[PDB]
Amino acid sequence: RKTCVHRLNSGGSCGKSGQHDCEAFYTNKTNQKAFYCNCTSPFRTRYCDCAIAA
Amino acid sequence: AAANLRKTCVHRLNSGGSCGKSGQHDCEAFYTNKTNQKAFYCNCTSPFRTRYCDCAIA
Amino acid sequence: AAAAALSTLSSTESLTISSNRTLVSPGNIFELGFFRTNSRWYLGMWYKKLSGRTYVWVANRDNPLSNSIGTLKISNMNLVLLDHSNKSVWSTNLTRENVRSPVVAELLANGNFVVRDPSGFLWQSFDYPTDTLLPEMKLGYDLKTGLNRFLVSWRSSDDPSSGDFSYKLDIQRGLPEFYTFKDNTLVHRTGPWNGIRFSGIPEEQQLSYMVYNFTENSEEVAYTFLVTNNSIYSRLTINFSGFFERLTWTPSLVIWNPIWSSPASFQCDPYMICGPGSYCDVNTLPLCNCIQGFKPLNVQEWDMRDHTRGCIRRTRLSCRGDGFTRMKNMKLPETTMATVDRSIGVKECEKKCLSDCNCTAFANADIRDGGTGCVIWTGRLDDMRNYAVSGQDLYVRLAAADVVE
Amino acid sequence: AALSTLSSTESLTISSNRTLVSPGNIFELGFFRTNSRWYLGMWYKKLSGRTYVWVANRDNPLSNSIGTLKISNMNLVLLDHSNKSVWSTNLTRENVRSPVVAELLANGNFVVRDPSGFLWQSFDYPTDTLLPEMKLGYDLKTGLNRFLVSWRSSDDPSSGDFSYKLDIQRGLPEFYTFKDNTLVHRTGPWNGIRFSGIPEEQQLSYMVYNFTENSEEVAYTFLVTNNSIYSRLTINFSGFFERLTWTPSLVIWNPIWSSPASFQCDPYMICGPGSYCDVNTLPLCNCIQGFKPLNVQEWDMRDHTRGCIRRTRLSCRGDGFTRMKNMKLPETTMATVDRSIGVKECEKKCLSDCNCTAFANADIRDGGTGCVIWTGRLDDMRNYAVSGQDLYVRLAAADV
Ligand SMILES: *[C@@H]1O[C@H](CO)[C@@H](O)[C@H](O)[C@H]1NC(C)=O
Ligand SMILES: *[C@@H]1O[C@H](CO)[C@@H](O)[C@H](O)[C@H]1NC(C)=O
Repeated sequence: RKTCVHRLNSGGSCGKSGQHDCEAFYTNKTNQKAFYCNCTSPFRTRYCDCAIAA
Repeated sequence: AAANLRKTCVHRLNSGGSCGKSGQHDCEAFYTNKTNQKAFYCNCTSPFRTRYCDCAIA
Repeated sequence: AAAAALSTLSSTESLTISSNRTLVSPGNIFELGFFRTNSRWYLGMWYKKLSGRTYVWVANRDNPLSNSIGTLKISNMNLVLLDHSNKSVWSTNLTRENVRSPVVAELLANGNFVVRDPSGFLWQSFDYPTDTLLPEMKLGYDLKTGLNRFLVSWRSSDDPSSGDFSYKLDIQRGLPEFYTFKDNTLVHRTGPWNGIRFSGIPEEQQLSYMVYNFTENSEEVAYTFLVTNNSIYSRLTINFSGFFERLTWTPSLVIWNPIWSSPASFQCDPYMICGPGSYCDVNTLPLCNCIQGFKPLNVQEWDMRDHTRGCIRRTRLSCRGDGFTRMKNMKLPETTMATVDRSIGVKECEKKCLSDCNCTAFANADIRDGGTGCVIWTGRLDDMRNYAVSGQDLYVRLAAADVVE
Repeated sequence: AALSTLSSTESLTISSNRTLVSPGNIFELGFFRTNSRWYLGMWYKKLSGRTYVWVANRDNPLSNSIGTLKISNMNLVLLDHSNKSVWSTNLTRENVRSPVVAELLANGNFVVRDPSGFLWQSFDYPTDTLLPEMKLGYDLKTGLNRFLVSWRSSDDPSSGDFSYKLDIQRGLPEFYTFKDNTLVHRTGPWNGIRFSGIPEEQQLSYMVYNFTENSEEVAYTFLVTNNSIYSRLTINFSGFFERLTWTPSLVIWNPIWSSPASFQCDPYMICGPGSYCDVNTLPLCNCIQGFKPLNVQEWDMRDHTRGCIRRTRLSCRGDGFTRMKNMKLPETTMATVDRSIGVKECEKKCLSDCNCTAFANADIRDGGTGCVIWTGRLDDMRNYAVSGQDLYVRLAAADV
């Protein structure tokens, strides 16, 4: 119990749907589903922080 | 009386950094330091991590 | 049946906000209709199949509909956008007065939103870009008509009205060069075509799905790309922060992937970060390097990395007997005071340059085939930088004593 | 009575305009207003354009023009209009004696002291800026990590999203930039001329620096060696850690360098495992010699997320190495270091360890000394045109 982070970064930005985009990106890359994903976007780069166990 | 005025010109001073809280006056001081004269005024803008001074001169 | 969207708007029909109707291009890539942002309503175009909305075109960006009431229709053979008080907020301003019936508005497969006659196109969105160049769109001049088609950024992420940044071709100089302006301030110079690529954007290159070209003929001076795989979306957009970028939708990333971004380097790409007669190099310190044969105009400033005044020749020129230093891998300097003769070559260019006591530098105009054409500069050399792996030769004139063989 | 001292009977108030001034007149400490709020802070006295290099109560602003800084009950405290404490030093001692004195030292250190010594120091609580003589990194005696947190914006000095911090629980101490909890850029290890991910930093005619790694501290410090020159390191609101030197002829704080320097290759892991970023190639991400993309279809569309893997399985005994040039060393989370042995001895040790995937010198001075060994995937790599360092990555003999 209590979550861990899976980290996926690439060029570009969050946009208005970063969280959902990140969550899809995670699924495509792992064949699993995350609890949720945070997205932030400085330095012309999209940073997905995906909550996984653990 | 009614003679043609002197044509207005723009002088450009660009460098790394930003405008800040007093970009216009900084640019103007920068201009004076570079030319030993005074500009009418200076506009300052700051994209691309660069301070662009646009100086109105005769 | 008839639930699904059409690609046509006839003279008797209309599109309204309250109806939620849209137009969809044949091939289903683009969708045109009303959308809401920043408390204002707009007519616009986006990619139909992407859940995240990407607006590639806005009709009335500086003329917002005040509220949820809006009506697009043909009026007196003209496309018009009416607000809640039946007042026109936007319209195509016709290029003919003897337009014949039937007049039809139509969204094409390539995203061109077009008003046409039985006689042909009367108006095209392709001629009035917002912040984005689509495949088949022309960026630059239509010479017969004087129309310069250029890009203007959204003011912000939410506000589509005309931003501070524009990306435009300027032909009032030796060579056509693209520039980025912030209002009236010249902030980045893409520079001339070379002609594989533009001098100041070395990342642009042919891809498995797109090819591009620059046409400079009697009819036009313009840039165009085509995407050769219909299922792939690529575009060029100047974003609200002033970066001109190629973006390609990449499914495996679930993102608009930036193939390149310009300016690429805060260090060397901003317009004139180094003064005259010097050049910027990302791998040296200071960034600004005096041209071979030149010295700093103010050394104390130069050592403090104040490069504003630039550099000057160590030795006065004597015209006859002068030589050249060959600079490598260069972004050619700004061509305001430059001339071009594309029909002659490098040797003929040196001769012409030598013979002219005002010529301070020369270069090829085209890099294909081992290089052709002649470009000649007079006066100060501005906005130079080099590259590790791209760019071009530039020969800068020096007095005999300062030449290396 | 000093211009740099505040006794228990004295005070600074907003309305009195009273300030503290450092010996030698470089710094001034007092109240200033921004974003409609009042703050106690420190700036360069002799510069007309104001540069706040330290703010005491950045997350606890005074709402109005009434404020008082003073020693109260042997404590430094900031009182609002209703004589209520809005900020204070929460003291580290129990038997403090009089006189308790607040004092601004020549180096801009704002200090609360006893007859027995320092009780509190601003140098232990930086804002967004490292000044000369300040320590960036760990105090091992106390376990306190001194790090930088940016202003939220140009006008709002409250704790922004960006922090610049040292982490030492790994092979070598490494600096990182975080945006909230997100790891956004990795400055990396000391080499020890410079840090791996900031190639522009170098000794200057007016400043020298070093990285001390001993029993008492793991921290970075620079000194400015010309008293008439101001230089500083600041992480700005946009998240760039920069060296700034005030240059009169430019009338500006001149950026000597800015990190991250390239949006293309510097962001944390823009390229996947077993690959590296190169600003002069297309794609930006290049498989390591002897490696191939894990997913070709993604790789061709410049999706480099999955990275690369070895073309040929390792056989431990008999394996070789490919020598990568001009590299930013990969993250050293799963790395070990042996400073006593050298490159030759390091390779052997690596060869003999079947879990070892790469190695490098720990210091680049003097032709290189020391041994650094990695296991597992190599992450967050990029190269440079003219800087960086040799890295040896393990391959099966056939690919060597
Ligand atoms: C997501 O964001 C929230 C809000 O700041 C934070 O508490 C949480 O730790 C984040 N999760 C991850 C995976 O970083
Ligand atoms: C400065 O900005 C003003 C105000 O917007 C503008 O009208 C003017 O043309 C600019 N002047 C220069 C020298 O660019």
